[PDB]
Amino acid sequence: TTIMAVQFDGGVVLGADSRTTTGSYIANRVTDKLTPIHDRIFCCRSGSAADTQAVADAVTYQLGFHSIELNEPPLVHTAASLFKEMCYRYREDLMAGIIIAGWDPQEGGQGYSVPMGGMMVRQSFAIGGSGSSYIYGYVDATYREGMTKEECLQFTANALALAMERDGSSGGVIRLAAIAESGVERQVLLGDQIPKF
Amino acid sequence: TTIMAVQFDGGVVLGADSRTTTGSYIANRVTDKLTPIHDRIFCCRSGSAADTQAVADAVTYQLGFHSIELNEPPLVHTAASLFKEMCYRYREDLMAGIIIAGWDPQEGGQGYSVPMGGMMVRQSFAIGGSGSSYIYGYVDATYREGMTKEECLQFTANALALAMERDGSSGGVIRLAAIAESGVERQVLLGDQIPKF
Amino acid sequence: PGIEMLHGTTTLAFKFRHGVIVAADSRATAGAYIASQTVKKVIEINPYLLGTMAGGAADCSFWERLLARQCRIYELRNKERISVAAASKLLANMVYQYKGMGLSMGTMICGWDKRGPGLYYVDSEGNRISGATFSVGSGSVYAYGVMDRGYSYDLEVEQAYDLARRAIYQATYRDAYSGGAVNLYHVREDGWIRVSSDNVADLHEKYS
Amino acid sequence: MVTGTSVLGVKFEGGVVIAADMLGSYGSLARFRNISRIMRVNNSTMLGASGDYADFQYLKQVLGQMVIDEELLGDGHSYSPRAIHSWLTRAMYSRRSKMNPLWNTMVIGGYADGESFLGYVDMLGVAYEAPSLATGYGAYLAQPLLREVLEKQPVLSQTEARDLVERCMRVLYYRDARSYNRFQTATVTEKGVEIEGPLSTETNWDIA
Amino acid sequence: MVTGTSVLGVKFEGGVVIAADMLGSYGSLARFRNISRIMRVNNSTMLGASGDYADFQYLKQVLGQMVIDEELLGDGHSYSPRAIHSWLTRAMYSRRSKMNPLWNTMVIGGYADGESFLGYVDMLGVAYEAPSLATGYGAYLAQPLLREVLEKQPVLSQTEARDLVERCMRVLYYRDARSYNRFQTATVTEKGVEIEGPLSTETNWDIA
Amino acid sequence: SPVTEDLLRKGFSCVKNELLPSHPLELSEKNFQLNQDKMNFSTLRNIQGLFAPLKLQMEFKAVQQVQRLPFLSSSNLSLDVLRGNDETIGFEDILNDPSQSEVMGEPHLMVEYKLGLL
Amino acid sequence: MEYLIGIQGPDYVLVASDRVAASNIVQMKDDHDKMFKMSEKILLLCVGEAGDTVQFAEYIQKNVQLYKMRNGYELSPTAAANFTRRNLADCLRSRTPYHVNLLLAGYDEHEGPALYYMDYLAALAKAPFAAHGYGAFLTLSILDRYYTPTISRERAVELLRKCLEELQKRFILNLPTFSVRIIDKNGIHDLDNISFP
Amino acid sequence: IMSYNGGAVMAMKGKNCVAIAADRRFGIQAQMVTTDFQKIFPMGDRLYIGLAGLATDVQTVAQRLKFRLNLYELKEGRQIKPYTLMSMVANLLYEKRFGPYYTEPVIAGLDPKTFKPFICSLDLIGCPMVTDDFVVSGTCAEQMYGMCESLWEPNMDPDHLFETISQAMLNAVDRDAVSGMGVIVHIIEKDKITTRTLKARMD
Amino acid sequence: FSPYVFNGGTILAIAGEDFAIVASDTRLSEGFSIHTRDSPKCYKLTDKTVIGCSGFHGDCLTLTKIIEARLKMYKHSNNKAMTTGAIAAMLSTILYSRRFFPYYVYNIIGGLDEEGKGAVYSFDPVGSYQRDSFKAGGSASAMLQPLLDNQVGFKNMQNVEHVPLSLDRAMRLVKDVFISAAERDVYTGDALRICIVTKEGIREETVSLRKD
Amino acid sequence: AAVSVYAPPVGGFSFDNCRRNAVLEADFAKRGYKLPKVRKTGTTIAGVVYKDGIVLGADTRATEGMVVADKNCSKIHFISPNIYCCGAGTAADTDMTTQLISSNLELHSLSTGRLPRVVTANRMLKQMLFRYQGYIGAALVLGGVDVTGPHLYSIYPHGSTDKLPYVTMGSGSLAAMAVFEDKFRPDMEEEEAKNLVSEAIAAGIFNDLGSGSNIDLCVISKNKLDFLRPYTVPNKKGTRLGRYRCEKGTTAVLTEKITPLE
Repeated sequence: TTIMAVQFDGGVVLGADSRTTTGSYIANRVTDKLTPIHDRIFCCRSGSAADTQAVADAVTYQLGFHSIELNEPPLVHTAASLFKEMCYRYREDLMAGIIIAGWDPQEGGQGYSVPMGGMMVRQSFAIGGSGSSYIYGYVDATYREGMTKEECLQFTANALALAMERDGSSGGVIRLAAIAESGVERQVLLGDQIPKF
Repeated sequence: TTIMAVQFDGGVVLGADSRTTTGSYIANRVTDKLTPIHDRIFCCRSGSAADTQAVADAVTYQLGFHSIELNEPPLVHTAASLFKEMCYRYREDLMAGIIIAGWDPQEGGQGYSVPMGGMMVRQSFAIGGSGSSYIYGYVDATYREGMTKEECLQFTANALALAMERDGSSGGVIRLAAIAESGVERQVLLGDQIPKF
Repeated sequence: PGIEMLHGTTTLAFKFRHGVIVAADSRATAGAYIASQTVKKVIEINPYLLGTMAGGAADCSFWERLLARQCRIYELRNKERISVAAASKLLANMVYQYKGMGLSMGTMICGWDKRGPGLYYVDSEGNRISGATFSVGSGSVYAYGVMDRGYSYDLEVEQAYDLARRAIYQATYRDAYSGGAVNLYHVREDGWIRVSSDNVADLHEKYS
Repeated sequence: MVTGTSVLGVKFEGGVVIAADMLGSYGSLARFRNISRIMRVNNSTMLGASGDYADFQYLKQVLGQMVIDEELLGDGHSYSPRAIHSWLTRAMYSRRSKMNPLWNTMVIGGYADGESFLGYVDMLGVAYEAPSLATGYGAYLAQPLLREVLEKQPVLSQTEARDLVERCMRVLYYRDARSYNRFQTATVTEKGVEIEGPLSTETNWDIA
Repeated sequence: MVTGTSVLGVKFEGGVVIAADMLGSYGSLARFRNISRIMRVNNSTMLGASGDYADFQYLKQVLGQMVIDEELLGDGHSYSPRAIHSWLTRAMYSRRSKMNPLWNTMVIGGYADGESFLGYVDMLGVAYEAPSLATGYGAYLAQPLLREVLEKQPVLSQTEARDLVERCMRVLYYRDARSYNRFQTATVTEKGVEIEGPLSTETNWDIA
Repeated sequence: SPVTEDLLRKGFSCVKNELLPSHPLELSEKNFQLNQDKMNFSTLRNIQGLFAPLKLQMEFKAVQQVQRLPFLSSSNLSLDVLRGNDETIGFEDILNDPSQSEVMGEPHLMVEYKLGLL
Repeated sequence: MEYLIGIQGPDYVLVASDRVAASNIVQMKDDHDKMFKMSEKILLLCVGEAGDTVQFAEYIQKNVQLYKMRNGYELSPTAAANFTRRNLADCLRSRTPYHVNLLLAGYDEHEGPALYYMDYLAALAKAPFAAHGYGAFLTLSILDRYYTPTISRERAVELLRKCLEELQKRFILNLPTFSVRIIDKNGIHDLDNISFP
Repeated sequence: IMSYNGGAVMAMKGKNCVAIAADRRFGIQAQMVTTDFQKIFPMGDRLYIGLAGLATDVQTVAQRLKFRLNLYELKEGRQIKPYTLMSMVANLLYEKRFGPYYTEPVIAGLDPKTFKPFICSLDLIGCPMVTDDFVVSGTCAEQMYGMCESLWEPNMDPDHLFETISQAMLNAVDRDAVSGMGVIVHIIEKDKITTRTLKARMD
Repeated sequence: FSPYVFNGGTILAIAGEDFAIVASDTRLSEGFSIHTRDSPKCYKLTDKTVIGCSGFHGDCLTLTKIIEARLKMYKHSNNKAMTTGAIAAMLSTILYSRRFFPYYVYNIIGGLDEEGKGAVYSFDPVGSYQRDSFKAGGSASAMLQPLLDNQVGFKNMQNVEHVPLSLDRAMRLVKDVFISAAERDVYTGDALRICIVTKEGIREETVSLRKD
Repeated sequence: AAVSVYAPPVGGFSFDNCRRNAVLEADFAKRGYKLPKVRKTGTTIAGVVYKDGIVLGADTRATEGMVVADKNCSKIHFISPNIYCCGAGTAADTDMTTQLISSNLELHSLSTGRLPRVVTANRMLKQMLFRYQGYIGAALVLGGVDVTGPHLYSIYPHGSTDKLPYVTMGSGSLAAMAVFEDKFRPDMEEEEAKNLVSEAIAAGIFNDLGSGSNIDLCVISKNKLDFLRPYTVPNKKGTRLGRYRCEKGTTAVLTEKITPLE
């Protein structure tokens, strides 16, 4: 359930792992832990498997309504504020760690985090998940500044593949997706395409 | 409380951190979490703070007696077996994760691990401690094979300094010590000598 | 595991001018399923005494077996028959040795000896009360009242037999664990003699 | 369950100084390392808080909204720090009485009408003023030095106050589990509110 | 609390094959990735175990000591696999009855006197033989394929048995939380005991 | 928490357990339409403006007061297409349908309580 | 605790009682009539938890007079029973953990007498002679032994006297004196109290 | 919880004949207070219901079902088909699914138009199911399937049906403490209803 | 931790005139899975006594392995062979030896008396023997017994005579009862083993039963 | 009518039993009495997506504990002309929670004049199940072809959803879904898919305790809706050897009443 995001100049990348489970037994081997809200903002998920879906549906509803009301493309800060206000108000039975990112015409490229508890803050790289605590040192020691799309994609692939093997919750294919100024492109790394280590 | 060991050709290195505590409050700012059993074998500590001391004292007793009885330098496998037999027999109230390493005239250079539960096994690099779960990815992705003393020392310094900052239990000076064919030499990294990241 | 046996039962015994009479049912239940219909509860240990059964089954049987062994040993040693009071106190000590571990038993050791009759009572609690009218088990009540109303200490033999039969039948008609057969036991100078056995259905038919 | 460290502060000759650590702890891990904890509610009052962070965000939004509405109205009147302190106390107490507490602990400092104000608003409905203050785990380590210096000298200047806060940061970074090298500070002198940061703390481990 | 995954095995025409994963799990983290789980106690019997690892080490030492002592004595007699299975069953039951259980689950296979043997020694004192077996979490996924193939055909050869074990490793690696790409295997044909490993499992995720 | 500042008409209801909710699906089932309407009103007031909830709720009030008297079943043909539940049949009409009420009050009492005079 | 019995017959519903109070270790009053009256032909015995009994009986008694005073005629015992059971069930399940036992009586003008037994979960039987309290265990067998299907009014008193003598002799508690009332087709007749010196 | 009282009911489908039988007993745990307590209700004419379980809810559910059946019968004009009561009781029980009742009803009757025998059953909270040969539910549920499975036979005339329903109950219900002392047999042939009372062990 | 677990099984025993029969299904099932399908539950002790042991399959083996050893000790000591009238008391003593840590078994003993006569005993987990004539029991009990009560000893039947059980009838009844009771129970089925024993030895019998 | 009523009654799930139920359960738990149980019909359900349409299937055993309550109980319901669902566990709840959505979709279809789409059923089921947070458990396997193409869903008893090409839910499911994991390949044919699902359900029925008796399949191809029941009989009951029927006069009688109807 490892989720991470990285910001570069002109766009951001976004990866995930498809091994949703139910304990000691694998529930689904391959899934899509990457929801395309609107057309640019993307929202990953963590924690439970139903509260996150309900929150995502409500966010889609409200954000689409707002965007069509103002007749303008949405701003990612609006999505972050909506997620914060929805999560914090129900901080009793809504255990759902969420990470959102996207691109907007003004100050393009944004990575936001909103962990359990409703707190919201922005950071250059966001990491979240149960199996997302074994790569803190690697990501801190490797992430420099001033990188373009290709090396950012390679770095995300390596960093996610490292935790992809040293955990029980993670395992399977990888779901890199990069949102840029023009549009959204997606690809999947499977088999030997995944770097060893 | 991060503890790790690395093996190279002709000897091994050994590091630790001195931030023994008692909860949310720092007990001792600087300590020596590195006990010199006999004259070559070295034994680090983790877990509690009294059972480990008792186990170390008993090991010192028995191993010194054995070495002076056979009139030969000890073998590290004997120390590992003694630790295993002492820990496993009392697997009810002896929560003490231990890591031992040292050098012997025959097949010099050994790194042994013995986590809680009494299990014993050998590995090229051993890591153990409460704050010793944030550098698995970094150590897996960086540790190559065929390195001498200098780069091994630098690698241990960097790897331990990474977790030295991303945890609450760790913090303070660093206690690198390398055991080789000839003898034992120790040094401490303090202040800016610690690599940033 | 599961419930062992005999969540409850009934029995009674009164004494009069011609000895001591013992009556008992036979239904060793296991909580909510009937396990048997003809389990004997009046335990014989020698042709002078008549052990009784209540509470648990295995515990009662084992302790009566030990009491029988001790009584036989004493008989062989001292060449003289053992009084009922001695056996009652012996069983009391053995049962009171273990308390709180789940023991549960009610026994009404009775018989004839040099002092006449005797119907001492002992249980897991440890008291060794005597008396002249007793009833233990779940179905002890629903029979206590009738057998106390009918008792007169000057009865004949057939009248006493009829009283015991009526008491057991009226107890088992209203309860939900007693029933099956009715065993009737008599005690005299020459030891006990088995009186008769009967089925509840026939008694209900003839008492209707 | 993000948590702060300490929001201590000391009074001053015409002004107040507040310091805090830019840290966020996810129980034991250091999840975030750049978040801020100082506010600029108006032109004469500042703010600092510890404990949970989401509740700090919520009160930040609410109080900024209230002050901006009052300024937008327009009457030549503002919110003196005493009123803000009373409002926070009432809000915290009302939330406590409803079984929905805000796990937070704040410090309110300001300088109006040629005098200084500093208060404590602990979540259980505790409120008072003092020449010095500390929050969270600093109530045992940070307080004694400030209390001793204040008892020796009840009035100070800017240089020694700044150095005292620096020394307190040094010791707290030395001997606390949750702390960071960098920390923020902000004076509230009559010129205005000047948020300063980040800072640094040079240490010495020569006794190793 | 290191834990294993599955030590499944199937019978065979003159021989037995056992496979296991070289993994050690510290609850959820994968702490160790090269430990072995197959033994060579003597020239005609092999071994495999799951669950805890320290207890597996302890029984490894004890059983190797026993077999080496018996061989060292010298009488032209060895330990048939049935005797070893009985000894393990007795040891496990005795440990269970003392409130000090060994959290372990083992498989004993061998080929003596021109026949095959395979058993199950679950920690609660369970023992039996079967044409096929699985351990731990493989009792739901690994068993059905082997049972179906064995019911369709009760006797096999080496090629199809090896491919069946390969397919079972493929599915188990696909759909288990604790598993590794590499795994060990060892046949016990009358030539001897031949431990083989490590192996690999080529997969396909084309339905992604 | 109120003091007294007819028990036959309303009686046999201890104060102990009304301030003690039953099976947790109690406040989410006794008050469901009100909560859903409140959530929709809050959403509209937040995203569309202050006019929509006021207008819609006052429309609700206007249409509510044309039904039959309380002591008879209300058809509620209108207010339904306006609410949005025009075809959303669920666990509100097939279980314990109010038309076949097992217990029924006095007409004058119920109407005077609906008026709020009591 | 307490004691309630009632024996049927050809044209009577004779019921006994137990005039006594309760407290911790003390008897507050030695004559407390438990026999609430419904109408000219109906009694209502009630033993249960303190307070709730005298409240429920009062509420159910100032409801049957309303029916008579609003319709001219009088209820029937069967309707009274099927109404009391419904009220008890609805009120007990509503919000109150009651514990009350009831024993209706009555003599209509079409089918003899009628005696109803009701437990504390609001059941309804039509036993020819029932009992309540703890004395039921020790006295129901005595009642069943001598109960000829037809009993003369003269012999009913004697049977009751024997059934109460046995209870007074073999019971733990100190029920000192009992009350007796017999209902015929003339109203509610009364008999001299049963007092044991 | 279906042990605070007692009860057991069967139903067998023969050849244009259906039989339903119950056990008469009402007692508070070990104690017993009466021997006559009806558990068979005459809903309709050639239809019957067989509530069995905790009595204090049996009475309430019987009353409510009778009320609703009278309402439907009066409003819709003609009689009720046997399949309709199945969904009737299912809805009535699911009304309080969270606050569950304690009843395991059995319905057995004939179609007023086709005269094709029908038998169904229900669980605690309402889960419709129909079995062709027979069905049984009650406190002593375990000790009746074994007695019924072997003794059953398809295409049985009324006499053999009565004999089988008598033999599957009389010596199969006495193997339990509670729920005994009397058996009522209701045989519903094509033209006339008939009721019989057996005799069993009085214990 | 919990030192107990269920394993199912079923034991039935008919004690006729000069023949004892003990039969049992064969399926080791725990939790919801199946471990095996052979697992015999009818072990021989002497030439004229068979023991059937249901219940938890961790003590069903220990008691079986202890009874034979104690029987060998008795034979060596007293220079004889234990009759079926003493094994009951001996097993009862062993079972009661651990009344504070009870064995989770349900044992059935069948065999021949001193003379040619049927005899089937019956125990309880704590341990208390009682002579019977057709007693069954085990995991899936309470279904096997009532039919036998209806058939073997005619109860609640009138105007019917009494006939002794013939050997041809016994197997025909046992197979029918197991077939009828296998469907409605979960833990039973698979293979059935019969251990009919007479005054010439012990002969086995295996038939199919609701193939699974 | 009544004299103690103020407000009109309100429908919905009643709750006037839990106060008594809790204390009764506390009383009966420590006394070792019988406990209520429901038909927790843990059953295997399988579904595969072949080239043209979808194939469903489930076993037909309905237990209520350790006793086989039923030998023939349909685990496949009807929702729309071209949408089928399946149930798993607590059949009482799943029956109603599928019938409600079936009726709602029928109303929608009648109001639209075109065939419904599976996503609507998924949305409504998700909304309802999440509204009733827990306390109602009905694992479903929703599959059906629509105007766009084949679809499949794996609703959980908390509101989760997926879009797998194959799914197996229920108590005993690991065997069948492992058979799927071993034999399944993309873009199969109709008869091959039917054989594969039959084999998987047979493995599941044999290697488990909660399932048994007959099996069935529900091929829902584009222009042909099929519902085969039963499809295959894996187990057949034997025959009774000796006749045990009782003749006339075997049983006694005490009283008898005869009433003639019309």
